[PDB]
Amino acid sequence: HMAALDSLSLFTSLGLSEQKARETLKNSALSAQLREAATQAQQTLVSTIDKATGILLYGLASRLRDTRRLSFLVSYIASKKIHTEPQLSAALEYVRSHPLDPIDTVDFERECGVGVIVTPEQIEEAVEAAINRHRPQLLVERYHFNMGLLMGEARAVLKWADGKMIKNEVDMQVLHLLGPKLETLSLMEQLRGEALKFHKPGENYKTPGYVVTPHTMNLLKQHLEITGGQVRTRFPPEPNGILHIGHAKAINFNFGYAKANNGICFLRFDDTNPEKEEAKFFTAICDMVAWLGYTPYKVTYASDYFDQLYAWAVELIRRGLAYVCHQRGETLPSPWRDRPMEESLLLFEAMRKGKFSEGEATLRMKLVMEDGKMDPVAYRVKYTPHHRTGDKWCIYPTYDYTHCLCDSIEHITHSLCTKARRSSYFWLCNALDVYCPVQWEYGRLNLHYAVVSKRKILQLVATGAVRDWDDPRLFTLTALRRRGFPPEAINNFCARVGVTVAQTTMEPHLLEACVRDVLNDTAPRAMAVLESLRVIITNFPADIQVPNFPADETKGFHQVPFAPIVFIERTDFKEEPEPGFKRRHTGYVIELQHVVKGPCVESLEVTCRRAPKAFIHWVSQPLMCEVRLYERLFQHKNPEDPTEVPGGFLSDLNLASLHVVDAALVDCSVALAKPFDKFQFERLGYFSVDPDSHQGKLVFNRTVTLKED
Repeated sequence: HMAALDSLSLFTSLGLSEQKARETLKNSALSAQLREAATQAQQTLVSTIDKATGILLYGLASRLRDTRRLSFLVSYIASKKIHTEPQLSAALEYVRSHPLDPIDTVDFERECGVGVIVTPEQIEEAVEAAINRHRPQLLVERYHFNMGLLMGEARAVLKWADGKMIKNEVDMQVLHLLGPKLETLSLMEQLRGEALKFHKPGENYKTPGYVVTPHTMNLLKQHLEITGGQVRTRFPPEPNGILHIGHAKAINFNFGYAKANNGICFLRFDDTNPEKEEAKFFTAICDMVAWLGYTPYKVTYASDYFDQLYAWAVELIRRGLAYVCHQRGETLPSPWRDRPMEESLLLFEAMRKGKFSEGEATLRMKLVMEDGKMDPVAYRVKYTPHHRTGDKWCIYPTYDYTHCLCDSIEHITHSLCTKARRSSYFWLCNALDVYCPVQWEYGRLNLHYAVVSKRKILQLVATGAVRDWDDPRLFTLTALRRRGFPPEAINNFCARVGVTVAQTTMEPHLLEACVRDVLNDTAPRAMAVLESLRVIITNFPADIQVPNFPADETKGFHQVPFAPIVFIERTDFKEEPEPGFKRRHTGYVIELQHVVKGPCVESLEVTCRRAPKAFIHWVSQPLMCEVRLYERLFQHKNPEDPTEVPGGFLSDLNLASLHVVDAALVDCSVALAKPFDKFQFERLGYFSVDPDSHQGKLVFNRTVTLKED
């Protein structure tokens, strides 16, 4: 096939510049082995040879002096067992070193790092390391610093990593530090930029609605100097907000899109409005971010940008596109929108110097919107002290104004939100000739039987309907963690639906379907029961082996008490042995050799057995501990917002609520357990160490059953 080419044609098809191919075909001997090397390779390779694989054969051909060994080494570069330059340079040694004719495969493979895989984190941290080690010098010489050292020290740690991959990590991490030089399926295949038809960075000008102004090209030029063409996303919650399961699509999209595309995601707190701080929720937001597996590249506040927003707001006024208004709240046309410009500067200053009462004056943009709204407000006057900038500001930018220009300041590439007013986004940035991000709207998400407004929720916790806001029948993220859901479950959940055109409301049992698939492989098994009666064998002989989990005993086994006086549930031989029942899950069938009674069924007696009625759960020498039982909080497992028109979202409080099993009987393995540990309690359900457990007192939470009707 390929062995049929003119060499100049053959060489270029292996990935050599035409320049270096003219070079090479002057070399009769090199050129000879390169054709022979490629011939062999092709015969193994089948699908025409990749260029990258070609540069490997070219090195091989041009350095192998042994040449008894060519047919050998080529086999290792056809199957891409050798596929990096230091691997190739490794084998080039091993073969120069051993002229021994028969070469050990395993000695060879191991000393070239064949099965050896190197990870982006591993390189990231190697470079990180080198940077820190030089940070002072780096900061001062800026781009004059010899970047060679970094790749050196980086290479020093990672013997078998791609040289280009290391450069690109260096190049990136340096630009972060220096700044600019001024001279279903799986989720991160689902979130590949290519699999969404989202623009490559810098190429905003290919998206629907994007306005190309006369600066847009020089603006995108500057943009790429700042960002190295990297994807940048942001996730912008309220510092006092309360994340629910909706926000899981938000988190997974924004951090995950960045992850799947080698990018970064800023946790940008929206603190434009001045409030007193409640650290309860604030830490719980960073926590929940963490909990689902994501780490913000940087954590930032909108208040960080107040100076910048104000400067830009002043430009708006000068540019005739914004004015100071004296209309109040609650759309009537404003008497002031054509007031002279110098009149607006004067008044915006006065606003800033705190000369107007809250709402006596406002800055608005001079504009009518796609949906008819006139002159949206940019700045409001607020005198409540602000948690970060203190009392420095008494005027504040509005949410719409802000997170559009914050995106621009942070040089966001993909600005992802929930449906909208996108031509009004674009308007602002083009108004100031600043860089202009691309906005994509994805579909909202709200589950049935779920009410999540922080006000509506702090209503329940302030009646006793729920214990606190991590109460396991709330669908807040912090509650589902407490309830017992594992992170991966929620992530895999969005990996079942999670596209843009959703606006899909969803039934709760559909998620717990995922929680089972995850706990059935991760949660270990122990025996216990709630309404537990005491029973005795006839007379056995005076510690059994309960495995890790049934479907594979390849983990371990926990010892569990084997002696007289074991316990079991109700829902058993209840004297009147009606139709539909059965006889243990370990030991014997325990011949029921004697029955008892009460005034009730006070207790029972049995007999041993060995070597078939059924198998139930049991606990010999058990531990005493609480187990909380939860039921779907609302009567209507559909919206409690009056689509049903119950005329009250608080009437729908379904008096089912929580059934407390007090200290009941449980196994021995569940003793070293710390909070947020998950278990399958044989033949009951899935339970999780509640945060209030400790060695002294143990408490558990019922996550979900093992099927439905």
